[PDB]
Amino acid sequence: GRVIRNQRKGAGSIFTSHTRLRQGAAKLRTLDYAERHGYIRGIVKQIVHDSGRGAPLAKVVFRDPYKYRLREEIFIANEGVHTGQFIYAGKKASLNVGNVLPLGSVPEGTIVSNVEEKPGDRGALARASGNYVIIIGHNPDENKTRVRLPSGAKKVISSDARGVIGVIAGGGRVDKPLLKAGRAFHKYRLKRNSWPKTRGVAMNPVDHPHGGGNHQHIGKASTISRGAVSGQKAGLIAARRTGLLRGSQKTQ
Amino acid sequence: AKSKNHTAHNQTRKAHRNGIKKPKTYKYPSLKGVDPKFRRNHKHALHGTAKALAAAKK
Amino acid sequence: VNVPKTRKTYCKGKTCRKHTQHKVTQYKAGKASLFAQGKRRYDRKQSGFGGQTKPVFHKKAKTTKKVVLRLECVKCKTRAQLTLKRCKHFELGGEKKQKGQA
RNA sequence: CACGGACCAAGGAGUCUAACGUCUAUGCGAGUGUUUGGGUGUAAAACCCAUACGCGUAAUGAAAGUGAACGUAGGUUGGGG
RNA sequence: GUCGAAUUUGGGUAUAGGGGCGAAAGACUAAUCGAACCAUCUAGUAGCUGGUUCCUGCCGAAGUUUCCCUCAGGAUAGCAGAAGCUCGUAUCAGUUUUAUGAGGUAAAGCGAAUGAUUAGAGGUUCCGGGGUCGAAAUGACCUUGACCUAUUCUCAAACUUUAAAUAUGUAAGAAGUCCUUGUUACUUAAUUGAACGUGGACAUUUGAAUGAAGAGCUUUUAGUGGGCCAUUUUUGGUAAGCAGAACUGGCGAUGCGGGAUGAACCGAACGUAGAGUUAAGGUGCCGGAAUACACGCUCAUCAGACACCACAAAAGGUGUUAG
RNA sequence: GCCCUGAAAAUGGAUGGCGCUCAAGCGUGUUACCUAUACUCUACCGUCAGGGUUGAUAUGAUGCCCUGACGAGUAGGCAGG
RNA sequence: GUGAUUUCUGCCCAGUGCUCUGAAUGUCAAAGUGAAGAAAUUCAACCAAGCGCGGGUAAACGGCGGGAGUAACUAUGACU
RNA sequence: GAAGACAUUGUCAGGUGGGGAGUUUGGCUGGGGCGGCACAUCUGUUAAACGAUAACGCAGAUGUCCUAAGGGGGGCUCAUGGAGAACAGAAAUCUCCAGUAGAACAAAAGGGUAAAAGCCCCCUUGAUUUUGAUUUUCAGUGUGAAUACAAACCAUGAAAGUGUGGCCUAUCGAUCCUUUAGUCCCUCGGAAUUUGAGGCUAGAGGUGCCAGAAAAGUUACCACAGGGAUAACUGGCUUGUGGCAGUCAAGCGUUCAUAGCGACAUUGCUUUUUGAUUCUUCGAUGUCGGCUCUUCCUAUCAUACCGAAGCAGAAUUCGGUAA
RNA sequence: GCGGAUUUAGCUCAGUUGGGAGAGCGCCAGACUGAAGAUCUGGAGGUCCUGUGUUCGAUCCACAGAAUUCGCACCA
RNA sequence: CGCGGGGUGGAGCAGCCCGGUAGCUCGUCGGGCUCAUAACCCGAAGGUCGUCGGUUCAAAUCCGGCCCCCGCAACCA
RNA sequence: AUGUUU
Ligand SMILES: [K+]
Ligand SMILES: [K+]
Ligand SMILES: [K+]
Ligand SMILES: [K+]
Ligand SMILES: [K+]
Ligand SMILES: [K+]
Ligand SMILES: [K+]
Ligand SMILES: [K+]
Ligand SMILES: [K+]
Ligand SMILES: [Mg+2]
Ligand SMILES: [Mg+2]
Ligand SMILES: [Mg+2]
Ligand SMILES: [Mg+2]
Ligand SMILES: [Mg+2]
Ligand SMILES: [Mg+2]
Ligand SMILES: [Mg+2]
Ligand SMILES: [Mg+2]
Ligand SMILES: [Mg+2]
Ligand SMILES: [Mg+2]
Ligand SMILES: [Mg+2]
Ligand SMILES: [Mg+2]
Ligand SMILES: [Mg+2]
Ligand SMILES: [Mg+2]
Ligand SMILES: [Mg+2]
Ligand SMILES: [Mg+2]
Ligand SMILES: [Mg+2]
Ligand SMILES: [Mg+2]
Ligand SMILES: [Mg+2]
Ligand SMILES: [Mg+2]
Ligand SMILES: [Mg+2]
Ligand SMILES: [Mg+2]
Ligand SMILES: [Mg+2]
Ligand SMILES: [Mg+2]
Ligand SMILES: [Mg+2]
Ligand SMILES: [Mg+2]
Ligand SMILES: [Mg+2]
Ligand SMILES: [Mg+2]
Ligand SMILES: [Mg+2]
Ligand SMILES: [Mg+2]
Ligand SMILES: [Mg+2]
Ligand SMILES: [Mg+2]
Ligand SMILES: [Mg+2]
Ligand SMILES: [Mg+2]
Ligand SMILES: [Mg+2]
Ligand SMILES: [Mg+2]
Ligand SMILES: [Mg+2]
Ligand SMILES: [Mg+2]
Ligand SMILES: [Mg+2]
Ligand SMILES: [Mg+2]
Ligand SMILES: [Mg+2]
Ligand SMILES: [Mg+2]
Ligand SMILES: [Mg+2]
Ligand SMILES: [Mg+2]
Ligand SMILES: [Mg+2]
Ligand SMILES: [Mg+2]
Ligand SMILES: [Mg+2]
Ligand SMILES: [Mg+2]
Ligand SMILES: [Mg+2]
Ligand SMILES: [Mg+2]
Ligand SMILES: [Mg+2]
Ligand SMILES: [Zn+2]
Repeated sequence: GRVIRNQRKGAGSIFTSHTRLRQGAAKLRTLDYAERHGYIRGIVKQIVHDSGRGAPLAKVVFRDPYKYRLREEIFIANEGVHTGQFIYAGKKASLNVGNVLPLGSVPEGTIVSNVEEKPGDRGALARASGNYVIIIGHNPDENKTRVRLPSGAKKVISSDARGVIGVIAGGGRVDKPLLKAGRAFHKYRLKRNSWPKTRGVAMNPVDHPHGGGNHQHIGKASTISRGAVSGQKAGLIAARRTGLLRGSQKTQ
Repeated sequence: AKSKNHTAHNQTRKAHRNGIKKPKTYKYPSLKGVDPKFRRNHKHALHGTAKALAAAKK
Repeated sequence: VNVPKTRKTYCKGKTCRKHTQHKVTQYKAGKASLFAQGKRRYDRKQSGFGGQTKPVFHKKAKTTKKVVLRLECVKCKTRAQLTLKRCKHFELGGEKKQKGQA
């Protein structure tokens, strides 16, 4: 009879992200004339830790092409990017790790990061530590690039969308056991109030669909329809299948 | 909780307080259930007897 | 039960007013019409919000219905209705009983 | 060996209203109701009043409708006076 | 318990009631939490609990019928009051008698039907047949069985020929009886009959007894719709101060005398007094009233001592008494 | 028949108590006696009923008076205060 | 959901769920269409999703047999 | 830049929707629940010889079945037994005799029935129409069922007659709505015609909780009004059960009924068993056991003194006065 | 104790409409095999769970009892 | 109540979508082959189309009822 | 294609 925890998360009162210590939004440069037609050279000034983020950020300073001043940008650092390195961003920049290129300008098999979904959105895909997008081909007519995303999905993107050459730094991070509730605590202290998690089966019926019973048990199928409503969508939402995954992925 | 089911106790006393009344016999009782053929002819016989007894006053 | 057709019985057609032959059929209710005032009122009452606004009977106990014979006079066409006692198997056809047979 | 009550004072519970049944009193009586309102006034009183309206004088039928004396407004039996 | 990090804590800040918040106890959300607090709707509804305020006088119940989503409630009828009304040569009655019915209980019956049921005796060998012979048949037997016949012992709420007692219907007159003859479309073969009449006759007992603060009639309303007890009939139960019926009388609703005491038993029902007599019960003393009279019985190292009723049995005793 | 055996329960206790033994016990019979709000008579109160009396000084005719009977009461009704 | 590590997580997709399929597919609303009628209206065809049909899924909910005989003493039954 | 008359948005429509809202989730009842139906009914009995009459009393039955198993008429006589006839015997079919019904009549039971109410045959639709009266249940309402007529039309029989369903006693259903039949009647209210709708009369679709709501659980988180009308303790009645004790004496005891036992029976006591009941307590009598402590009972284990023995002693057993 | 159930040749069972008791696995006999097992052919096999009762008969239309089980047996 | 679909030898079945005419496989019975079974071969048996009624020179097939099963949809006495 | 044992 009560509003459940996943429903309460949407109001965003105590469930907002803890963004005080963060360096700023990690974005490519605004897609401007210089990047649309040639390239622009910036310099990496700092590689810095971002709170709540696994991958380090790179503060890259470009010259303002229209006003005498510097424009600092917060990139997600690719592995191998170092301070004092010249980053080149644009249609005519070279195929070097850390450079920002349009997806059409890179050969098939190129590994890019912080890939734009649409040209100019300043980076949407393969931003987490160790992740990357693989160019698997181009369609020059109806100019598009087919790419492989970290999740294994194949996506067709505009050939004008940009990506950063290389793989997001900080990879292998999830290979270390946290080993400690305290370490999970400090991990989520800088991300959001989503931890620790009480099992719904350990609650009362008023609190959760799984609550109640003289033994802890779901009672009904945990696979919940996609057409279910808020307060019902606890468990395995719209599960195509359950049980231990046995066999191969990448269906056709 | 179960209760009493039935008794005629005190019923005769109640009925005899105002007494069992004989049903007030009348002369000329009603002809309600009487044979309608007999009644149909009785009406005509009575109308004729009334006319005759009226005319008999000369 | 087995009820025969052709029913020589009384007719009230104001022309026969006497025993005539009657074709026997079984009464079938007939489709509930819209525009019957009860149906109109019920639809108006069910419209909008409020849910079910009249009872819906559930506690069924009868296992039979009373068959009604429609007796139609073969000459004047006037119809009469006769109710039979409750029965589980009602046939209008023939196949009369035979005695002494196998 | 059921419940309330330690004690005392004061307060403390079938009321009023709309519409009605029976009975009774009163007025008038096939009629009755002046008081919506008007006139008037010694001014929320008392007094006076037209047209209406209500109920009654007719019932019955779903309705269209029809609508109450054979007679000394009947005969018989009882009936106070 | 823990005590250097999932640590403790101040202040600021955010989340607000079917909402929040929850390392999850339905926990916490200002002593309030399985839905906070405040005000209003709201004097919410209650078939449920409690209370319901002066006197006297007269009358005076019900716990039963039917129906209900009814079983702690209501409607309905009944019981009760009040108002009376029409009459009063008069009507009737928790009663008897006479006459005439009806009943299938008590009893009774089973050498009477049905059903139970004890035993012996005659037959049936076609007895059910076996055994045994019979070379074999039932042919002889023996025999067990059955049937049949005449008997015999015992039985029945759902057996019965018979059949009470109590209880119960009707009648015992003037709205009657008798005589004559008018109506009718009914009925008859038919003025045949049926019904209703006209006219005529019969008042001392007008057709048993007893009684009759009269009889009849109407309206309208209260409370009640938990009952319980005693004798007798009676069902279930080992039984019950159990549970359920019948008739009556009671208690409830009722004091009074008696049963010490006690709702119901006995007696008797009640204005205020006086006198007398009693009821039931008592009369050694408590305690009013004979330590009366008379014939017996009893001696108990647990005597006995008034019904309801407050307990005792089978079996025994040269105790004692009488047969 | 009476008495005894049969006959064992928990606080100390009950023919009501005391006590009673040719009883003050048991069975039976006869009288006398005691006493209820009952019965009988009388008085008074009230209720009901039936009557008398508007013939005057006479003011209580719902009055005055005569006669008989009756009187329990919860819930409840009505009446007079 | 389970609950360090270690070792291991067997069988079942019949049921209830969840999910994937889609004009070859039955049913299926309003609108729209056709017919009949003077019209209200009636009837018919068509009719999306859903369901049904076909598949997957248990580290989804869950579930995971009975009787008899039988071995150089009895007993027990590898066995049928 | 992307996208594009598609999204989106608005309205309606179908699906999905315990996420949420509102509500419901019978009654009787030897407490309630489970069980059952004693809830609407029928037979016999209880039931106490008019009628009425209760229990979760007893033995059963009903929600159907039948175009004949209804109606009329005719002819015949059933169960059973005996005696006979090739196959053919206990059972086939044929024949006679006896045969009060010991058969049959749809079903439960009871009643009823013999030229029939049974069996067979013939003809039929009275299982029809109209609207009244009446009986049972009863408030003298309804419903169901039934009775006797009236007014028609029919059936059957030679006819008298009989027939308004089943030989009788059970076999069933309001308002509103729908639907059908009938009357071709009334209304659609400014006036008409035709559709449509609404009326009047009679049925059908149903309420079995059967005088007739439309209805799933859980609460060990619980709440309120109450209830000793009602359970879980004591107490009270009872004592089946439990426990204890008698009487008789077939037997055991090598003999021998009773030293000690004791069958088949039978009489009791007790209330430290458990039931049965529901009288007290639900505005509350603190609900196991133990610990502690006092007292009481005796149906006595020991101790005292004794009687008996299948008591030689010893030990033991039975019993008495004894708590 | 309440509500269900099912009882049939040695074992598992089909039954049966008012007939008449059958099929497998067993068993016996006979085949085939050198022989055994396997396999084939046959045959017997019950007084139908019990008594009584309706019956022309009727385990079967039917009445009560048993046996073996299941489920329920709760609030204190 | 509506709309659809289906019922065929013992079993599953094709047959139907405009009569020329009831078949396929297994199972069952016999023979052959084999040293003996299986497969296989040759035979033989098994239905007149769930049940009625109707159209049609002659209907499993058309047409409408009835029964049974399934799927979806519907629900004021 | 199947054909156990001594
Ligand atoms: K957790
Ligand atoms: K749960
Ligand atoms: K509505
Ligand atoms: K499954
Ligand atoms: K599944
Ligand atoms: K929901
Ligand atoms: K609830
Ligand atoms: K006892
Ligand atoms: K209590
Ligand atoms: Mg986790
Ligand atoms: Mg918990
Ligand atoms: Mg929930
Ligand atoms: Mg759920
Ligand atoms: Mg738990
Ligand atoms: Mg009562
Ligand atoms: Mg709507
Ligand atoms: Mg007391
Ligand atoms: Mg109280
Ligand atoms: Mg107090
Ligand atoms: Mg005061
Ligand atoms: Mg909890
Ligand atoms: Mg108030
Ligand atoms: Mg009195
Ligand atoms: Mg009702
Ligand atoms: Mg009360
Ligand atoms: Mg009798
Ligand atoms: Mg007798
Ligand atoms: Mg009451
Ligand atoms: Mg009282
Ligand atoms: Mg008294
Ligand atoms: Mg006494
Ligand atoms: Mg003295
Ligand atoms: Mg004696
Ligand atoms: Mg004694
Ligand atoms: Mg004395
Ligand atoms: Mg004496
Ligand atoms: Mg006196
Ligand atoms: Mg007077
Ligand atoms: Mg008085
Ligand atoms: Mg573990
Ligand atoms: Mg449509
Ligand atoms: Mg679709
Ligand atoms: Mg809900
Ligand atoms: Mg109840
Ligand atoms: Mg009687
Ligand atoms: Mg005859
Ligand atoms: Mg009836
Ligand atoms: Mg007639
Ligand atoms: Mg009859
Ligand atoms: Mg009806
Ligand atoms: Mg209508
Ligand atoms: Mg108009
Ligand atoms: Mg009722
Ligand atoms: Mg009590
Ligand atoms: Mg005993
Ligand atoms: Mg009682
Ligand atoms: Mg206390
Ligand atoms: Mg105390
Ligand atoms: Mg002793
Ligand atoms: Mg060897
Ligand atoms: Zn006609």
